[PDB]
Amino acid sequence: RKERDFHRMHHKRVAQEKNKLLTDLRRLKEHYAKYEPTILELKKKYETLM
Amino acid sequence: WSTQVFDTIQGRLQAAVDARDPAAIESRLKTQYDQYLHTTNTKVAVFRDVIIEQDYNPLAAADAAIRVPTGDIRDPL
Amino acid sequence: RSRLPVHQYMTTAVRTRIEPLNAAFTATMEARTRRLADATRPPSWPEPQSISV
Amino acid sequence: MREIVHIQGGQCGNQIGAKFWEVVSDEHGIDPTGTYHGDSDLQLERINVYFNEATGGRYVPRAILMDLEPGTMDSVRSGPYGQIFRPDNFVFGQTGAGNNWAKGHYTEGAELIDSVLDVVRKEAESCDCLQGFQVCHSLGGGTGSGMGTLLISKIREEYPDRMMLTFSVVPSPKVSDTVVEPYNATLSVHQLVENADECMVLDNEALYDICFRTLKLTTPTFGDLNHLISAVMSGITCCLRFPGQLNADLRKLAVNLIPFPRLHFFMVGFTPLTSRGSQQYRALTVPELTQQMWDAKNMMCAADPRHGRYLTASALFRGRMSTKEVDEQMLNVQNKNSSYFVEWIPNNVKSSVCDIPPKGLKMSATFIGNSTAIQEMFKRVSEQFTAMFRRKAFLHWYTGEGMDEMEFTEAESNMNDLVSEYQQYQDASAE
Amino acid sequence: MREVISIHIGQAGIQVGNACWELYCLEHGIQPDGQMPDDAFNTFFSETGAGKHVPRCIFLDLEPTVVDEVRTGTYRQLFHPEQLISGKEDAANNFARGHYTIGKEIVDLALDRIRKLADNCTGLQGFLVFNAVGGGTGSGLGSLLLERLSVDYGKKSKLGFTVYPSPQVSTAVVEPYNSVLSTHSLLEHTDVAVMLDNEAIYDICRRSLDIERPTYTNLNRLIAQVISSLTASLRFDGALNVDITEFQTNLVPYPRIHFMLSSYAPIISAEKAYHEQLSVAEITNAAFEPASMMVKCDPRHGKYMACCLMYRGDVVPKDVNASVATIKTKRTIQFVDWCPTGFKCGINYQPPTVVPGGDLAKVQRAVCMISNSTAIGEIFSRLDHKFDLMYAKRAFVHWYVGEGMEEGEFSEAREDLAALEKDFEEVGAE
Amino acid sequence: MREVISIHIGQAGIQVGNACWELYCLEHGIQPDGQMPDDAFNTFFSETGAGKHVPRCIFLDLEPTVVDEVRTGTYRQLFHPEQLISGKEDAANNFARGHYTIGKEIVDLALDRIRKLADNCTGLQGFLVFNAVGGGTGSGLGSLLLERLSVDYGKKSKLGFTVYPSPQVSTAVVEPYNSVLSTHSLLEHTDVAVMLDNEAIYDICRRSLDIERPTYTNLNRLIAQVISSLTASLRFDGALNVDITEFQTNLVPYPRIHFMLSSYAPIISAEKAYHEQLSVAEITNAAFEPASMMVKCDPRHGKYMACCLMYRGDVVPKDVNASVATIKTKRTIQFVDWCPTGFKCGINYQPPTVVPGGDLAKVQRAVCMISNSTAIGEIFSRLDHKFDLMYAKRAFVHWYVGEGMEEGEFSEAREDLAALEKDFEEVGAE
Ligand SMILES: Nc1nc2c(ncn2[C@@H]2O[C@H](COP(=O)(O)OP(=O)(O)OP(=O)(O)O)[C@@H](O)[C@H]2O)c(=O)[nH]1
Ligand SMILES: Nc1nc2c(ncn2[C@@H]2O[C@H](COP(=O)(O)OP(=O)(O)OP(=O)(O)O)[C@@H](O)[C@H]2O)c(=O)[nH]1
Ligand SMILES: Nc1nc2c(ncn2[C@@H]2O[C@H](COP(=O)(O)OP(=O)(O)O)[C@@H](O)[C@H]2O)c(=O)[nH]1
Repeated sequence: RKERDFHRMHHKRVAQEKNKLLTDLRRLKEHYAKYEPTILELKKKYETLM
Repeated sequence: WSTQVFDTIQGRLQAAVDARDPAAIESRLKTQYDQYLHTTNTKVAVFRDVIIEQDYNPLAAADAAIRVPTGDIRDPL
Repeated sequence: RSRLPVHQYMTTAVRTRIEPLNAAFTATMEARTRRLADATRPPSWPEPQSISV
Repeated sequence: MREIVHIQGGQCGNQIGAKFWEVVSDEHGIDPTGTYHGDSDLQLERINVYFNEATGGRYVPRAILMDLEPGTMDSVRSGPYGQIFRPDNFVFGQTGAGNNWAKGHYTEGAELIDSVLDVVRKEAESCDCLQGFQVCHSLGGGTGSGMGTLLISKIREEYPDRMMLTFSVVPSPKVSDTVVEPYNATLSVHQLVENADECMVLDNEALYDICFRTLKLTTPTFGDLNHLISAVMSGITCCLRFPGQLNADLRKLAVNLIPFPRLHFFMVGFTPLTSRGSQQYRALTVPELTQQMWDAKNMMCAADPRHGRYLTASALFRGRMSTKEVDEQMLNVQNKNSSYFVEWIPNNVKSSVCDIPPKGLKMSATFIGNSTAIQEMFKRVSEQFTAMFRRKAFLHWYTGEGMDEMEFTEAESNMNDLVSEYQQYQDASAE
Repeated sequence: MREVISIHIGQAGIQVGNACWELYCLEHGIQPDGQMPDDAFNTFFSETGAGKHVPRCIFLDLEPTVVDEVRTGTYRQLFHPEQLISGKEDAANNFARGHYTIGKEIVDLALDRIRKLADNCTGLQGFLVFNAVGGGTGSGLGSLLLERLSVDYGKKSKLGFTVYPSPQVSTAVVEPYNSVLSTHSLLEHTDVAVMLDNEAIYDICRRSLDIERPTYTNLNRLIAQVISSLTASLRFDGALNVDITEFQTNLVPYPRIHFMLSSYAPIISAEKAYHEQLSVAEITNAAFEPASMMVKCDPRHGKYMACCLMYRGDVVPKDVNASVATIKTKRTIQFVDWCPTGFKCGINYQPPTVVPGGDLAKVQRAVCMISNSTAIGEIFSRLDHKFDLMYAKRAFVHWYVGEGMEEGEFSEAREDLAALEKDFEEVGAE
Repeated sequence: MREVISIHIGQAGIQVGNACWELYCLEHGIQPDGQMPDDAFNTFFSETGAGKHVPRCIFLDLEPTVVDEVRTGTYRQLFHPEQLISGKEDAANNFARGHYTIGKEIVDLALDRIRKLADNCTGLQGFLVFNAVGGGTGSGLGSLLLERLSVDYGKKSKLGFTVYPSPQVSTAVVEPYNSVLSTHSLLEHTDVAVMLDNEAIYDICRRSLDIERPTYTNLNRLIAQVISSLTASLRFDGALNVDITEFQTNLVPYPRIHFMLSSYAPIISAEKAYHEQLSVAEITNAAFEPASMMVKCDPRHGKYMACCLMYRGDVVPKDVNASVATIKTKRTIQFVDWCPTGFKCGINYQPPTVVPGGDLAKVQRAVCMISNSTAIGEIFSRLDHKFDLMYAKRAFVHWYVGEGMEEGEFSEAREDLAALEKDFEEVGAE
């Protein structure tokens, strides 16, 4: 039981850290999907200019 | 959670509420309420937590209630 | 017997007040109607079986 | 220059926040009209932490009031310090949430949350540097808990790095006010675990017990409990506002307190809480304040620390004291009560000192303890939630507000997992 | 902002409305002429160009006598002349007459005026329907109006303060008939139905008020005090504010189980006043006494599901908490296993105003305890055999058939009440 | 904090309680209306918010006349109207009537009011039950009430100040019968029973007060003074404070033996007052004189087991100890061999107040001696043959049988009283 509890908390804390990384990844992805349409619009203006 | 706890408890509630005949329920509640009516009409006053539990014992109604046992829970685990 | 469960019976007033409860009541009615069809269907007559030697 | 955005939610939260702003204005020498009348340079030195300077000499609190019914903030505005707040910060609906977390989080909070976040963003962008947000509210209520969790989630999405501090009034163990308190608390704890970085747990009955056993009051209205909570809320952040011999900001407290992120629930206490009768009979010494601080009755939380184990404990003192005295006293406390302290953490004490005590008191001390005792409180909330949820009593309203019945299972599972964390780190052995 | 529309149907409805509106006028300072010498009246009154306050109420009746009593009485200049709606022929204690043949045009006009009243309200907490279960006007017309309101208005919370037949004493013969019919009608249309029994109120007047000769005016005064205590949180601020919409959320464990006992405390005359402490704990115990209940039903028979307390006056959250803790620890009062809290306490800073000429005394504390309990199925068991005993012989069935009813309708109503009995047994069960 | 619940059952109980409450009101300054122009009254009164003080008392009787005399007299605004409980048919000196047929509803209501009274008391020192052993109301109803109190309240100290039939003089015929019944009933319920005899109190009034025409009012005034002296330690502070719970442990040697002789001193008229020194030693000797006993029982026949003395006024422990030492050295006063101390002395700084219109003089010192002695078995010996002389012919037995008695009940009462005699002889013997 002692060994089981030790491995339980190691596994759980690792899983929690993985979930935190996933949330951070979501945040950055949203933050830069905000920027991407500006690049697309500049591309359209560039093409029209040529 | 549904199947382990709620389905089990509702299934045990049924086949007990269903088993109880409506006529028996009516007769039981009638005996109780007529006992209360008789003690109200005879005695000058009616008090809770003061009854003599001899002429009128209302708690028998609570005794004659469906009891359902318990199994196991998955959410609490 | 086969009375509709207490927690699932939405009165007309509650159904009018809360649309999702009305939808849940309609869904439960549909489910109870569906439950009869499976019982009424004769579950016998399994598929023809080919054995081989 | 490290600002804090205050938010009040629900009736209980709004009352407590109004009391807190009254206390802060008293500390900074701000009259209810906003003009400074404190006669102290230190008071205006860091007034920007809580207030902004208006067109004149008036100072407007950086507070945002939320409600779904107008009566509570009408009373707040009619109160002694109702005119300091900016009117644009009063965001109200028209139909109050009938103690329905589903109504306050999904149906009626959805439309008002846009205005709430707009005002919050307006207040946050004005800040040069933002320490974070503090939300004062009560678990076990519809609009309070619902809008608090919704706004906390929104602010967490917007400002992930900024500090989030919560003062949640958990429903009391013994005498409960509303029927659906376990439901509301179970739904709110799930959100608070995930979103709020730092959370204080408070109980009306624990406050009553402390006000009858320490303060020995006769007829304590809700105002007295709000005053005690306001004192704790001031003392937690007095280091930001006043120079300290050993200062500690909110992030420092969080770093030194939180061993693992999900175990961020803390019980708080304020010292010295002395009865009117024994004011002369007690002597203000650091050992006295420490002895009162480590008493189980001094906790504003129902869970008694004795059953659990202290994971961590911070003590923010205020006043002219010897850091040697403070450190020796708290080390002595740890050595004496080592059984009640977690073994695999060599020092469970985060002691901080500020040089400015609250008015009237020569010195004071606020205590913030992260102990495994709150496990029993969450266990009790579960013992009520399961009792109602096994029969789905009172559940049809929440089902009808557009939240799935599986969400209750989610919330109970998450809270029980938190209980498991507290128990296992209570019984965890070194090596 | 917090408007509530009041409807009074039948003689009993109109006569309890007289007391209710007298009580509200006395509470808000509104003179009977219509005007008073902030905005606390908006829940019940809308102010007009002259400054006159008109109540948001509708007095509906198929009999002209009861309404003409109001048209001639002291409250002739207060109510709106078209708000007082009078029929031509009485329902004659016939549910069919009041629901099928006579009531149609009257209820159409009623919906017209109700729409006019609702268009005068920014918000609308809901409806307060005051009728008499046990009479054609009260049962049939009230049921029809509730049906129409549920159809059109939708989400408005309809609270029906129904007066049900007393167990042994009664004044009508077809009272079980139309009571069962109206119970079937409002089992699905009202949101919270409050039970009242004249025999229980008579016993309350006989013992607590020491009135050996109680009458309808006395009964209606107690009922009006109960309703005003219920609505006090809408009009006056206080600690733990309580709301019309949250009556449901804190009180109705399941939509079927929405019939509610009511009990007022203290019920004491002037001579017996200022003679006892009348503390919060004592008045709460009195409210949970079986005698204080306004329905002839022993609470000890069943188990309480929920109890909402409305305190008025100098009440502190400690006092209410300690009183409720003592009540919970008390062994006689039994609650269900599935509702560990089962309590909704709400205090108001406005003490109950006393109607001059009444018997109730000026008490600085008052409690209105409204309880959802499974014991109430017992009075339903009484009416369920009072019905079927006559229904076996089909006594007075031709009277109901003549105005467009069927034997199937009586059977369906009685079967629905039997289903309600089964429901009460199940919810009391674990 | 030191509340004591007073019960007055039967005509004699109510009539001595009239004097008791007059004495208490005069002692505390409480005007008869109810309110007075710290917290020493809490033992006997609970004060209301308006300032009116209501006694924690209950006047129980099956006859309307005695209670209506209180309802009409000067103390009509003091007592609680519902506390005054009146029956319809008198017990007719029938124990069975007062205990089995008429008394049931009355004792039910009595327990209800007793519960309400005790719920208003933080602490509860005990009960003071005043009845007259020898009448259907006092005996039967008092026994039933005591049994119910023992069942529900349990360990609370019940002090029964019973008035027993005099040896030769009497006013009833079946008085030995119902006296034996009541003695059997209360042998197992009351914790401390105090014996009083009308003949002895009449002799006291004749010799000491020089009243050649003593009456019930004077007897009740004497009893009231005795009880006030007994309770003075609860309300007024003084050296050697004595408690009701202390009474049982310092006075009752064995559970069966709990009957006590009572004697007050001095009993002197104003004319004879200030004509003797009335020192502590002299008043103690007077209290120990056989003539001063309020029971027709010569203490010289038996041996004292315990003597609790309550001193009121200017009494110093040196004087009380010198007086008690002289008493112990006196050969006439004989104590049992197994109780060498046998003395429970207590002093109080509040002198006994004088009732205007009474015969007692204002004496700065007073002694109330309550003694447990084996001589009291003599009165039991008298009633045991007064019972059996009638019982051999079964006189008046059919009357008791008519309300549900059997010969077995009378036999059991007689056997239990014989057992009490045997216990008295056993404890008296070495
Ligand atoms: N508590 C109370 N009940 C009343 C009062 N007035 C009438 N009732 C009850 O109301 C019932 C009948 O009311 P209604 O149906 O409105 O009588 P109505 O106005 O002639 O109309 P119909 O009888 O239906 O034709 C009776 O059984 C009474 O018990 C009252 O003032 N107070
Ligand atoms: N000390 C004292 N004893 C009294 C007084 N009045 C009556 N008694 C005694 O009380 C005895 C009977 O009392 P009760 O039983 O109460 O008389 P009651 O009220 O008519 O009731 P019943 O006789 O049983 O019907 C009589 O035998 C008297 O000796 C009194 O004023 N003082
Ligand atoms: N300390 C304190 N607690 C309160 C106050 N008012 C209400 N509460 C408690 O807060 C709990 C939750 O109520 P709340 O969430 O504000 O209700 P809501 O606004 O409708 O959501 C209730 O159970 C009350 O007991 C107050 O002024 N001070």
